[PDB]
Amino acid sequence: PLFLQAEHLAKDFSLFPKHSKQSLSEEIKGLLNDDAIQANLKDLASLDVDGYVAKVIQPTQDKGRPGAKRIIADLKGRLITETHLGSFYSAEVELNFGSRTRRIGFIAQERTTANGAWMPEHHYAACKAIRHFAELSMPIVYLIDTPGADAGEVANSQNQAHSISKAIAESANVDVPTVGIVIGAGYSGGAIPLAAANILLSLRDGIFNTIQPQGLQSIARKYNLSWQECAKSVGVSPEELYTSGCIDGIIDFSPGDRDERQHNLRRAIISSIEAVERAAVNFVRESKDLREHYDRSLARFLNPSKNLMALELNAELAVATSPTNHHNLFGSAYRYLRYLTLRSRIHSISQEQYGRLSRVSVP
Amino acid sequence: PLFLQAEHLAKDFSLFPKHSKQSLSEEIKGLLNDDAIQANLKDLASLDVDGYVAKVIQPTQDKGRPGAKRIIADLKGRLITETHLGSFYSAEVELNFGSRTRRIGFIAQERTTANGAWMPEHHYAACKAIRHFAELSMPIVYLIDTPGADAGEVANSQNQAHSISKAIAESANVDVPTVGIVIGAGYSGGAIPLAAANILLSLRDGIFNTIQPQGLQSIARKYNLSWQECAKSVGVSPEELYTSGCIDGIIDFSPGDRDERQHNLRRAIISSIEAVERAAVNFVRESKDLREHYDRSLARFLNPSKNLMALELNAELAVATSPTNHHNLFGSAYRYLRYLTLRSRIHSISQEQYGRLSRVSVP
Amino acid sequence: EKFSALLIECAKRKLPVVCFISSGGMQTKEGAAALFSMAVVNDRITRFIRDNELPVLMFGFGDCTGGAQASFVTHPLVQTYYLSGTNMPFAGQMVVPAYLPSTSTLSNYLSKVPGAMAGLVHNPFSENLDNQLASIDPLMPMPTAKINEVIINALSTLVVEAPAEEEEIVQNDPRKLMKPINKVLVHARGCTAVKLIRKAHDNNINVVLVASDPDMTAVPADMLKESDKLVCLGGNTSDESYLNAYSVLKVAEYEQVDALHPGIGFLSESPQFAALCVNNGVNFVGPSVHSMTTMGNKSNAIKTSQAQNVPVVPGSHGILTNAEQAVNVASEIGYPVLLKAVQGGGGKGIQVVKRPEDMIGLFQKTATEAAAAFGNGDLYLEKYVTSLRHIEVQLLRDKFGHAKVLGLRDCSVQRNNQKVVEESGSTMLPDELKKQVLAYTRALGDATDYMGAGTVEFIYNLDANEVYFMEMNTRLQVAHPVTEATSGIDIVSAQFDIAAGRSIEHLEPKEIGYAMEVRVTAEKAALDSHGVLQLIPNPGKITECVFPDHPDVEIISIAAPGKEVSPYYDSLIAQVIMRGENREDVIAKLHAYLDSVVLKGIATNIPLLKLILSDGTFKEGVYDTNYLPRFMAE
Ligand SMILES: Nc1ncnc2c1ncn2[C@@H]1O[C@H](COP(=O)(O)OP(=O)(O)O)[C@@H](O)[C@H]1O
Ligand SMILES: [Mg+2]
Repeated sequence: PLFLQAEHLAKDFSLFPKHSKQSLSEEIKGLLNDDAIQANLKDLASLDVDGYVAKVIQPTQDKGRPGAKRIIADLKGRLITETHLGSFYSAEVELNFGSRTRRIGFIAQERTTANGAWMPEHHYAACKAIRHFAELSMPIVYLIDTPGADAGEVANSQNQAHSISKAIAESANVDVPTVGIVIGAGYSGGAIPLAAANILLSLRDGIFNTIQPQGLQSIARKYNLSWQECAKSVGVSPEELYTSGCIDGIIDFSPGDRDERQHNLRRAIISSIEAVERAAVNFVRESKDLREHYDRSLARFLNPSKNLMALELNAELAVATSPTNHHNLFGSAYRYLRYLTLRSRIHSISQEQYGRLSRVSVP
Repeated sequence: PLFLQAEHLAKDFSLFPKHSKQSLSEEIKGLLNDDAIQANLKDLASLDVDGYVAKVIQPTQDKGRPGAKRIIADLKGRLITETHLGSFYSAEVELNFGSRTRRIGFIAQERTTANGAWMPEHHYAACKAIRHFAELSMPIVYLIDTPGADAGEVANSQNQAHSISKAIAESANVDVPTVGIVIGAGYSGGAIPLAAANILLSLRDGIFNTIQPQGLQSIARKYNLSWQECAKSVGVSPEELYTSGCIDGIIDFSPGDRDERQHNLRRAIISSIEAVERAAVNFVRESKDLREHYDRSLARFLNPSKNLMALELNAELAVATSPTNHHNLFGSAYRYLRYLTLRSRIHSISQEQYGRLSRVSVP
Repeated sequence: EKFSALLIECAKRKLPVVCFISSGGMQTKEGAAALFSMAVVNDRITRFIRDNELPVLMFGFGDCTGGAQASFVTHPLVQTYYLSGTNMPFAGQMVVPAYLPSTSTLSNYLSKVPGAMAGLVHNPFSENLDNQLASIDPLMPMPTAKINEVIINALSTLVVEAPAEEEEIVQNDPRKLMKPINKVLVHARGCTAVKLIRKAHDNNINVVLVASDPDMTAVPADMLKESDKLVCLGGNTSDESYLNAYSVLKVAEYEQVDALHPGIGFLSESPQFAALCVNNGVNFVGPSVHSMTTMGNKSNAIKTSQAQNVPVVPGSHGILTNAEQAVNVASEIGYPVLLKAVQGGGGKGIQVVKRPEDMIGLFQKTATEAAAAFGNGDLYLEKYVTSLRHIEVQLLRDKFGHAKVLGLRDCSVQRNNQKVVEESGSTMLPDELKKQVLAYTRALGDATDYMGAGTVEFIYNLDANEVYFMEMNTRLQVAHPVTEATSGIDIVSAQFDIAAGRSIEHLEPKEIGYAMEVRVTAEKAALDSHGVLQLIPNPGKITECVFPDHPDVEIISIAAPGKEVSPYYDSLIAQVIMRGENREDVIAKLHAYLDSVVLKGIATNIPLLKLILSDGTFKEGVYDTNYLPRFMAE
């Protein structure tokens, strides 16, 4: 069955990252190549922690940095509709793919309000947009730029914990191509529903980490370090994140660019979404067990039992609430491939794989 | 083999029209009842040709009658896009279905430009719009109102017939619920790409006919009648069209009403789209061959064989222009249902079945 | 429908498709319904290339205009062609308001205009056409390809798949479906269902019974075993139950039945219900659909009788057009005359017209009676014979061609056309005219290729001493157990042998004694507006009902103690068929048996039936079809 095989094949993919079939960033136009990234890894190693912080972290501290709406507007597609409240943006832009024009959904953390910090009603608004784009057969592009989702008293009183996990559940299981692109900073539970992608990119001067560099200060007090040293040690650079497999590509684009690097953004979105779609078509030819999964998923829609239907009503999730707005077979390939993508960039080892440190001359 | 099966089923369902499951006229909420229809047949029988012309023909000719955009605006939904292109008017509106809002596509013949007379580029726009809604899984409400498509010198120089043949081909093969609603006059080959729907309705004072009633004057000259006599003899009232099985019911609304009856148009649309979707789910429950047809159509998208791939390039048709924009299993059910209803609207007999006239006492 | 049928034969056999299309447009004289043909045929060509790949050619010739041009001919996947000199605009001269140039209408000038065609071909009939067109305008675009060049290039570029051995054009043929019957669907209620359920036991066949809500607890349902099935159709009336053909077919498919007996009444005589079963491969117990339409269409039944040298009841012979036509045919026959509905039967809409003065109003009137009753105002005229016998002759025939004619019946004691006292012989019919109707039944049975049980009806004019064919029953007739006795041949068992694919050559029709049937019906006596006695239905619960066991009477019945006679259905509660040596003995035994029979709770027609059997004129056998309403007034 698909569920048993989905963990097995992603577990096999985690044994050997380098010669895996998951590499789609070789085919995408508008990225920094391996050679450019190696030269910058020498520069990041030869710089002190202060020079690392100025190259990587300080450009996302720029308060005048072009917003997530403005980055979407510089695609020069046809705006159909936009949904906007606070630091949540979403849009529906009909972009020219070369062959024809196509509606692509955009869901974006907008930094012009609260620095990009989402409340519970923004995660529920993102869920509403994720449901709509699934039903309406539209590829999604996530834009990530936040200090993290708001963890305050009103957030937890409004149940931020359930709103975040509902958004991660619906994003993980959405039936259209999702391409995350880190356009500034991405941290923790506020960034991971939007970083749940078939391809996750960054811009040239973005950041992506577990929590903000300054939030490592509590851990820095244990070892008598600065917070800056901790962020340099763990590597929050797009180049070190590419090397550690966290992101697929670094787009040769910063939000302010006015030359042919502003054209790389559009080309990277078009050739990311075409690469994710080609990968779904190849996997449908390869897998008979994907066909069996589509039958089991569609058969419970044909005969909705009271126990199954009641849990779906309580949850209010992205589901086939119409036969016309039921997903296709390739929708089930986008949920499966998104799992493989996210699962092959987590690694863990056993107690026998770990070698012991020397206790000799350490009393 | 669904192609063989649809002629078998449609022949079976046309042998006894009244007790067939092609009768969806009970479902739609906002239609006139069969008693009011029987009472209107008694009045149209007892009236003369001038009383028939006043009741039926004169309100569809009325220049003070609300246009396609004014009718769509007074559904009171949220318009998302518009495309006014001469006598063509495509649109896209969110309607409330009670459980949630839904995108419903529109393609309408606008009487406030060229009287609703369509040109070649309006048929090519209707071709494109029908693919565009299919690629986005949006149900379509067609609005019929025309003197017929243009028979002029400019139309035939632009290859008028060849634009309509493609428009009927897209409509017949679209992968979303299609509802037709006659909002004025449905004459000739200009009315049939829109009237090729799953459920063809009419407003209370609409008309649907083979040509405009003045065009019957040539046949009236040949047999020594008036064109008004030929129009009543043909039987062009919504009541007579429902009796012959051309249409699936008469919506209790006329474009100028402002009582309780203005609310019946959105209700008739909601209950029509819901009725086609419940009927199409019931067809996927009971047709195992609808799976085989979908898998054979899917296998062509996986491996486009050169002889049909070249035909699809030259023909430009509504196909899977992406794995994401590939139709669902219920998409093939709307094609199937649409054929069964179109094929049970037509009816023919045999030479053995036809009752021969008397040769006796004929000079 | 012909285009869909052809594309289906092409999809089955893997044929390339060639089309030569010429049209003035869609047929406007077929109503608004004709428009849907544009989308039907275009969809079948769209689906034909997208599911079956085989190339469709469209050679537009002559005038190629209207909806044929505006759909399938110019469809973007077909290879569109035109002959030289073809007129190809969107609509023709009948619809077009003003002149259209040959640059926008003639296929020559449109040949080089992009997307108009894959080529302009030569017109292979009009010898000098291209030189005649070059003399009109030398700058006109000329044709280049031939129709043979386009066809040889279309055929030679395809993969030549190995052809299967040729089959015929496969149509609805019951003879293929006729296989041994061990489970049968019985489409009936009442005494007809009891008769068919009894015959199913006697032939060792399981019954699948279908029924309305009053009839789920009827006597035909009680007669079933644990191995026999009963299925709910729902509702009270015929419309909610038996007349739903799709529910009955879905039961035939669900139970996987070996055959379907279409019963009597409801949909029994409809060739549409016969075709519906045979489309889905379900064996129809009775004639072919061809035999049902030939002898069910009243004009064609007369025309087939005329071809077989069988005298018909004199009339219009086809269907009347108008009141002026009705007057002229009536005058030629001589008044009074009949007006009858073509989709009639059961005496419905049969008007007698006494005069030309009456005929003008009575034609318009009876056209409204036919149009109200059936949805078709079509009248046809027949000669009103005032002194007649309704003689009817039972045919059996197999698929091999043995026309075993069993014998005649006389059903002249009838009330509002519905037969009441029916007999195995006619006491006023000469043996020479009996031999003529026997020969005419064989001629009709063989010349229509008839199967199963059938009954041809004759008017035996008492004034003229002549026998005339009226119509035919293309199914089982309620009067049948009278002929089962006197022929020595079981009619339903012979029909179940025929519908199992067996021969009836082995049968020997006899003339065993005499027989008579009284239809026992639940009706009370009541006076009309002038004081003449009528019978009208008495519904209700039956409290006591005894039919004593007697060897020379057969009882088919739904009456028993504690059963109710439903108001939604007919008052027919039993058929009592007496047998005996001679006619006086059959009358006397039936008279004595009707007094030994008891019915309570309900009223019954039996006070009238006893008095007809004690009438001197009936005992002598001297009467006509109009005897009964005269005798009820006495
Ligand atoms: N002019 C007539 N001559 C003879 N029978 C007539 C005439 N007019 C009406 N009838 C009635 O109709 C019969 C002919 O068959 P019909 O009653 O029409 O059959 P059904 O109604 O069972 O189809 C005649 O036997 C007679 O009872
Ligand atoms: Mg009769």
